Amino acid sequence: EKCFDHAAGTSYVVGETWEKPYQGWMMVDCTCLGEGSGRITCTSRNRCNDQDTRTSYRIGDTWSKKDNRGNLLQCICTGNGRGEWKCER
Amino acid sequence: GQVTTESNLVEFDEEST
Repeated sequence: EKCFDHAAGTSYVVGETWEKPYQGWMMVDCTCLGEGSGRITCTSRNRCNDQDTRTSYRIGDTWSKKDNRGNLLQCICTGNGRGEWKCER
Repeated sequence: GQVTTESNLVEFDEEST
């Protein structure tokens, strides 16, 4: 029983996970459920998809960007089970 | 340093054939 990633031309068995692009630059992790419909479930809970930089980060990745007043922030992806990161002056 | 927390979470399902 397979799930298919038609964008990547690939297929998976029940229980397998893989990385898949979402709307151009974001990344999600998808798991094959199958259920006789090739059902997959995807989530970015373990990634940081920062709309501000249109870049997808992994837990532990660090990056910098401005706040709204000229200060450079340093950010780190923590995940926290919810796609979370922290930035600090 | 002052801290700002953010998150972005995408969750969906779909079928495939």
